[PDB]
Amino acid sequence: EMEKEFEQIDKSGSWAAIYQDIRHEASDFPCRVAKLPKNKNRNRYRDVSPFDHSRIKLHQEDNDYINASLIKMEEAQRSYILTQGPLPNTCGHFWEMVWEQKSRGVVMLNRVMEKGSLKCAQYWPQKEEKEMIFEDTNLKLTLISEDIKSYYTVRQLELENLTTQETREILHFHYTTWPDFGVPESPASFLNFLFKVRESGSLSPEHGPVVVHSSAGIGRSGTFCLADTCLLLMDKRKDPSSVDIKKVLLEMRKFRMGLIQTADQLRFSYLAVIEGAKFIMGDSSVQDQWKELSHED
Amino acid sequence: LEFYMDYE
Ligand SMILES: [Mg+2]
Repeated sequence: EMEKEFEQIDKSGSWAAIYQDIRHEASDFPCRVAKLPKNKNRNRYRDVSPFDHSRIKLHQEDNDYINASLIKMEEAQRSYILTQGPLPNTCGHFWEMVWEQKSRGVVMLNRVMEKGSLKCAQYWPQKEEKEMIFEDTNLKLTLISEDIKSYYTVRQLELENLTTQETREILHFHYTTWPDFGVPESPASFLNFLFKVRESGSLSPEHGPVVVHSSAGIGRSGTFCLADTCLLLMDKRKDPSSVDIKKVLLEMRKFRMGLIQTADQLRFSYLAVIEGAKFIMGDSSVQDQWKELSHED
Repeated sequence: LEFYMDYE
């Protein structure tokens, strides 16, 4: 049982040790393409690169590289694309990926500016009347509407392939109060957000994988995906207590390095899954409780 | 060079 595992770790003061063990056991795969000199301006951080085996390839002959990885969770039957916050010169690549991968939703867990420093480009329009055109990939992006809540914002965007003239509605789920290398204000606020993404239909297998990002696409991003996949497994398995969150995280790390960046983020992931499980195990009244507890504007 | 992680 996760509650028992959580207490065992918490009471012994072993979070740093458990987390460091996961880091030590994590997969080590090559990232040769990410390191090619010509790709230097496509990486936000020198210490965060996608593995070659799981990287997302752009469908262009020029240069198919983007710092993004496909996290394919076989048993959970869900895939996610984790990517860095787009750079000024990779915003067109980012939307090209969204288009090509048939994604319906984009989950952003960081702010454009954090601690007086730029952590992600302003890759979507802030005003309806000021749409964006990405010349390099021939895509147009328009803000259709946005619903701003106390700690997160949901936006409806229209993405158009200017080559084929076809358009698609993309849902943007922006968590605006999650500090870098920090944790959500509470399991409640996090789960309320996660279930909003779920209820939107964006994570449905009928769509391409949801695109999840933070500044590097590994810390807050890994937390989001780890919680979601664990809950998926608990709903799917005969014995939900058989889900080992540490093993799920190691499985995810076979696809992208460094998922979950701090011991406290790992600790928070346990709390988020333990709380979310109360809903999966029936008692769907907790969902309204998180809603109320989140104080979403 | 820009780094995401802490090495201090
Ligand atoms: Mg090579």
